[PDB]
Amino acid sequence: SPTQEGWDLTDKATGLLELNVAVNMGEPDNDFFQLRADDLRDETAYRRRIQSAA
Amino acid sequence: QRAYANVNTSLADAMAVNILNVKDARTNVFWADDAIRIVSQPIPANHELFAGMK
Repeated sequence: SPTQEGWDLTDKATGLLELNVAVNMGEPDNDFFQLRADDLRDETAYRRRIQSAA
Repeated sequence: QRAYANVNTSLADAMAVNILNVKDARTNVFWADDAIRIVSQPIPANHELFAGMK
């Protein structure tokens, strides 16, 4: 708020002002990979990749 | 090593190589059975990586 001095104060009334801040989002973050079905005979690398992605 | 010898003598400095495909003839094949092996493998497309496909 403003503060004002004196007795008269005539024609010197102020208004109200409240400011704002905006919160937004970003883009999604991804781990994205492709595997052929022959690569899933042993799936250990696939699981370890999931853990690395986390 | 000599226990595995299958030939009387090695290849000399220059002995003629005899070609045995001199005419285009349809082949007759003979073997001792199980000389040919068929190696088969599965395709793990039933893995969770493949979800839209049955």
